[PDB]
Amino acid sequence: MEMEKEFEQIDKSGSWAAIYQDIRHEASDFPSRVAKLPKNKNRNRYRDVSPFDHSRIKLHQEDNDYINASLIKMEEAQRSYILTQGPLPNTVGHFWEMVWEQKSRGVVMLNRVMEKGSLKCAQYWPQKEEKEMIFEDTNLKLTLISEDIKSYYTVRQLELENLTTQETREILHFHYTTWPDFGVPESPASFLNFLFKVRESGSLSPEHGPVVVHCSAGIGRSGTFCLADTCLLLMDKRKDPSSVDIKKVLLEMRKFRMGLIQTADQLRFSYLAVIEGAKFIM
Ligand SMILES: N#Cc1ccc(CCO)cc1
Repeated sequence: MEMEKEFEQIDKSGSWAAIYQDIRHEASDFPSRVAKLPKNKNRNRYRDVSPFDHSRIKLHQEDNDYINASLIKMEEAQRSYILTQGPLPNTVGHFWEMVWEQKSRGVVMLNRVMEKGSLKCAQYWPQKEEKEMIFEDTNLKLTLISEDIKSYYTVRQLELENLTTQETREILHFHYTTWPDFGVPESPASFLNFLFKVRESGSLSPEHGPVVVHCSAGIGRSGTFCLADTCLLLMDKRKDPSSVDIKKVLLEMRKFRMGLIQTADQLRFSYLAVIEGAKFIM
């Protein structure tokens, strides 16, 4: 079926939970043996969210190459994304090692450091120009260059220096700051505006490594971001945009990382964002 009218048909019939459970039943199951090794317990935020072995990002290190991060490669759309958990106190250096080694231009953050009164990820970037951060375990230096605070999101320019080689690179930090503590946003308008700002920066384009996108677990809000982007790109590329099937795209993405889209409300919100975004594109 088309999307917008399939949407109204699920709303009127109140069957979002049944649609979402079908997705969960059909989703791929692949091994995640490296994630479950005992030496990696303090590298995982949640015991039930792990990268598959076949698609995990490897650190360029011979001691321990593990990070909770996955490469999502979308062949027809010609987009790649790295989805990862919010960094932990003992993985902030690994996080920036990955950004460096994979040649990423942008980092997309969809959570606040504290939500619901608890910590959802480490404070992994510097908050003042004159107070830089050094990660001694991976030999990297990180400096805040500039910051632009808007009503729904903040953009930061950061300098990442490889202290072994003295090479430097400019990284863009796109921070969506207004996702509610419970539920999903009422309108997709500010999320779409944010997606378009990431796109306009070059961070999603083939001349750079894959964008790094995270929330707390790296599957819920993060899944929404890449699902919406990929569906809108396919609607631009194809002769028949109504042939884009959002449930099939999501199942394809779940071949590369488990659990993408965590609730039926997140699924409905993804539909809403693609539907509204397709009208603005033209
Ligand atoms: N890119 C891309 C892409 C991903 C999924 C699908 C659905 C396959 O039946 C089609 C295209």
